[PDB]
Amino acid sequence: SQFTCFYNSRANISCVWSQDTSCQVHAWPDRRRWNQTCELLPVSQASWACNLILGAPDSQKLTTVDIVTLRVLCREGVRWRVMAIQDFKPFENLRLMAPISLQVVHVETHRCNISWEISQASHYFERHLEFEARTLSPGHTWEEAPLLTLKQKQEWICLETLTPDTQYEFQVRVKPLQGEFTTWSPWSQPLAFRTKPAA
Amino acid sequence: QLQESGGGSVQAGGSLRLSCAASSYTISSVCMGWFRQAPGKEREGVAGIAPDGSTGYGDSVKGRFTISKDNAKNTLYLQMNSLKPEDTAMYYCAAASPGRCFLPRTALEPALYYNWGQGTQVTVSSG
Ligand SMILES: *[C@@H]1O[C@H](CO)[C@@H](O[C@@H]2O[C@H](CO)[C@@H](O[C@@H]3O[C@H](CO)[C@@H](O)[C@H](O)[C@@H]3O)[C@H](O)[C@H]2NC(C)=O)[C@H](O)[C@H]1NC(C)=O
Ligand SMILES: *[C@@H]1O[C@H](CO[C@@H]2O[C@@H](C)[C@@H](O)[C@@H](O)[C@@H]2O)[C@@H](O[C@@H]2O[C@H](CO)[C@@H](O)[C@H](O)[C@H]2NC(C)=O)[C@H](O)[C@H]1NC(C)=O
Ligand SMILES: *[C@@H]1O[C@H](CO[C@@H]2O[C@@H](C)[C@@H](O)[C@@H](O)[C@@H]2O)[C@@H](O[C@@H]2O[C@H](CO)[C@@H](O)[C@H](O)[C@H]2NC(C)=O)[C@H](O)[C@H]1NC(C)=O
Repeated sequence: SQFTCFYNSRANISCVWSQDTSCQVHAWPDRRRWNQTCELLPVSQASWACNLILGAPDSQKLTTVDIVTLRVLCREGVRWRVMAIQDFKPFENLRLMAPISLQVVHVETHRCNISWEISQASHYFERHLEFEARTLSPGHTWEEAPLLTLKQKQEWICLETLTPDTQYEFQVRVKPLQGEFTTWSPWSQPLAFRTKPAA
Repeated sequence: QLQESGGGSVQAGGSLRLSCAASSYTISSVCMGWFRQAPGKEREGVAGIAPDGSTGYGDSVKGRFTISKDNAKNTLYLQMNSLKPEDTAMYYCAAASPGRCFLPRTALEPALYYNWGQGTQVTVSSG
């Protein structure tokens, strides 16, 4: 039915396949000297997924001249049948890793400066990003979180929306400003902190 | 959407020409291909054309068939020459999703396509 893959900007293509039982993704980069497969494993009742690890985690294995033909192959007895296929331009399908290494730089009674790191991405992409940040507060849900979206070259944010002496959690996600099918990264692991008491 | 045409009856050694009317966008932007399905056989690839105009053909029809597009007329063609009885089958055109195909060898894969034509019959009499 649907065959969707994303590239983390370095050396990791992750594919998801859902159809209405032994299947693989075959990766065939045009005019390169290697091919690679991964075994599609159940991820939901509906879909399968696996990752094509192209090299070391911070290695720039692909560029904008690369074209990776991606095939879903499944076992039809002793023959392998092509179930889905796409020519994959990697930088048209970016989805970065979730930001990591969150830490409270400085917390006060109504504000908090939180910084993070962008992993497995060239310094180029750090300068062409959009960020989204949200907070969790007592009595509310992540869906009710106030959302902040920011187009900036900056891996920190000073939240102004806080109340004193309160427990919070903070999450951030990233999206490059390029690529037709580029999507948001997953949310970072939530960072817990508490605002200071009112003086 | 996709509408085949030009499918009829010819004798062996003849030469026919299929037409597939499509949108202005698909004719200019997306991979397209011709496929055939003989009775008791699966749909096999005949010819494929990539957005850059590059082409590819199945082994059985190489040199005889020619795939082409006309952006002015919003039409895909399959010029088939020197037809043989083996070429008797239902012929289908198909258009790929935009941005999902750039090479004619991929455009030859039936698994690529979710938009197909109704098909046109092509019968060749044994000579
Ligand atoms: C919120 O916290 C972040 C993280 O600490 C602050 O960003 C940091 O700002 C300092 C101040 O300029 C930067 O330090 C500078 O480093 C350069 C390195 O060459 C040095 O030349 C300067 O003399 C200075 O020491 C630091 O690099 C920067 N860090 C990051 C990750 O951006 C931010 O300023 C804080 N925001 C507020 C409103 O306080
Ligand atoms: C990468 O793979 C392609 C394709 O290989 C075939 O298709 C895969 C999906 C899988 O089914 C494989 O087991 C198949 O072998 C290779 O392309 C072939 O290259 C040879 C040259 O050695 C050529 O004669 C064949 O016609 C090609 N096949 C097709 C379908 O075009 C390619 O060589 C592989 N690259 C590397 C570096 O191994
Ligand atoms: C390689 O990537 C997979 C998939 O991660 C997702 O897709 C990437 C392209 C990128 O967009 C990520 O931000 C996405 O999260 C990673 O596998 C996942 O790892 C997490 C953490 O262990 C796990 O919760 C998920 O279930 C995993 N998903 C699958 C399908 O395995 C993998 O860790 C990455 N490897 C490297 C070396 O970067």
